[PDB]
Amino acid sequence: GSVVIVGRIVLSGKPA
Amino acid sequence: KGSVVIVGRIVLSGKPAIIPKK
Amino acid sequence: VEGEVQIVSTATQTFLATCINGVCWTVYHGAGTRTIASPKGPVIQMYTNVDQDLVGWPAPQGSRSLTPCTCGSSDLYLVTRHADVIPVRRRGDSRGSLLSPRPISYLKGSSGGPLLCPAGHAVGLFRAAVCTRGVAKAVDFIPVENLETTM
Amino acid sequence: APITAYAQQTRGLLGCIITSLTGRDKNQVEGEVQIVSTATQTFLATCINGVCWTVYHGAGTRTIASPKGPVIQMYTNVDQDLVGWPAPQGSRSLTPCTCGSSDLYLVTRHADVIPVRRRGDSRGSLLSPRPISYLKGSSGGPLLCPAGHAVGLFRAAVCTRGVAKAVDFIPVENLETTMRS
Ligand SMILES: *[C@@](=O)([C]([C][C]1[C][C][C]1)[N]C(=O)[C]1[C]2[C]([C]N1C(=O)[C]([N]C(=O)OC([C])([C])[C])[C]1[C][C][C][C][C]1)C2([C])[C])C([N])=O
Ligand SMILES: [Zn+2]
Ligand SMILES: [Zn+2]
Repeated sequence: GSVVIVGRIVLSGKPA
Repeated sequence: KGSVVIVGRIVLSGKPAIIPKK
Repeated sequence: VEGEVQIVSTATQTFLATCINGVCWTVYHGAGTRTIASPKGPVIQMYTNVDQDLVGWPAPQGSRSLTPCTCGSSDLYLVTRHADVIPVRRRGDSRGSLLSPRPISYLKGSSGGPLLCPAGHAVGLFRAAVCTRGVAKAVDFIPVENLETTM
Repeated sequence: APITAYAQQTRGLLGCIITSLTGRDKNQVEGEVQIVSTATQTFLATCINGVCWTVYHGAGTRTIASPKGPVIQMYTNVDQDLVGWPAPQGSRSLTPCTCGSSDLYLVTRHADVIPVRRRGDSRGSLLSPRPISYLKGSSGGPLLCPAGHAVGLFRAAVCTRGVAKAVDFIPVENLETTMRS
């Protein structure tokens, strides 16, 4: 069973 | 001479955020 | 927009991974020796360090790397899976105390997340919360050096 | 809260030129630091306390393009190497440092924040030296204290063999002195 990416966080808060 | 022109910006006020999925 | 932190999950649980120097790092106790998913299929770990509780795969798509800390500050900031920032006081090589203890539920699912310095550079990876009666007052962490060395 | 930053290009080469000549910029402004250009060069301008400051060696005596046409500088100090225009509508200002910290963080035009140790009123050494090509375009950018307040503005690199080991900056004190003169 693989580890799946379910989301991401941008530390600078860069929108778009 | 010509004016100084803003060609971009650097934002320091942003805080960590979960990137919204589109 | 690319993220330095990936919110990842296995069939058992959810945690975080942090991309530092081209590698997507996370806690071995969460990922084990599993491969990470990709549009071209499972990619295997590049580093597996059971002792240091560290695993690493090549950084995935939509990610950007974090720069390791070199200012040696003791004012750290833990980023949670909810994007919450928690100031932590570094107490040692791999330990730090929350400036304001929080319920363990608040830090739940953040292992693998980054411990940042005042410049937003990686000081280490959140290994485990150190709690007393369901209250996290401190945290264990894998120093970036360990990562830098493993590579 | 740690210092994190991000950059966004709002305009291209050809649009920059036209805007330079017309002096009328209709683009929306956001942010504390503006990436700025002249037909000659590109650098940075930092908004501190309602005023958008930059290096005289970059802006010279030029006006800044705005939505109402060109805007004359409010302050100019060839000696302090500073110029300032009213902060664009939409921007956010930083506030001067008061904590007297000696651990500073320089924000580059690439939105990277690098640690510098203060070695005097206008100098600081890079904890991690970088080639000067990396610092290119960052003149006028802010040097922040750990709390994110303006300590100074990047002015020049202290390099040898093409590597910058220290940075020369204009302390936020010269700004007040300039506004006073
Ligand atoms: C800024 O205007 C640039 C940013 C530098 C960092 C590398 C490019 N700043 C300058 O060009 C300044 C302007 C001119 C000379 N400058 C320097 O940074 C030079 N250093 C220097 O003079 O150092 C001392 C000894 C005075 C501290 C370097 C030297 C190496 C070659 C590049 C220039 C002065 C000081 C008016 C921008 N456009 O990004
Ligand atoms: Zn640091
Ligand atoms: Zn300060």
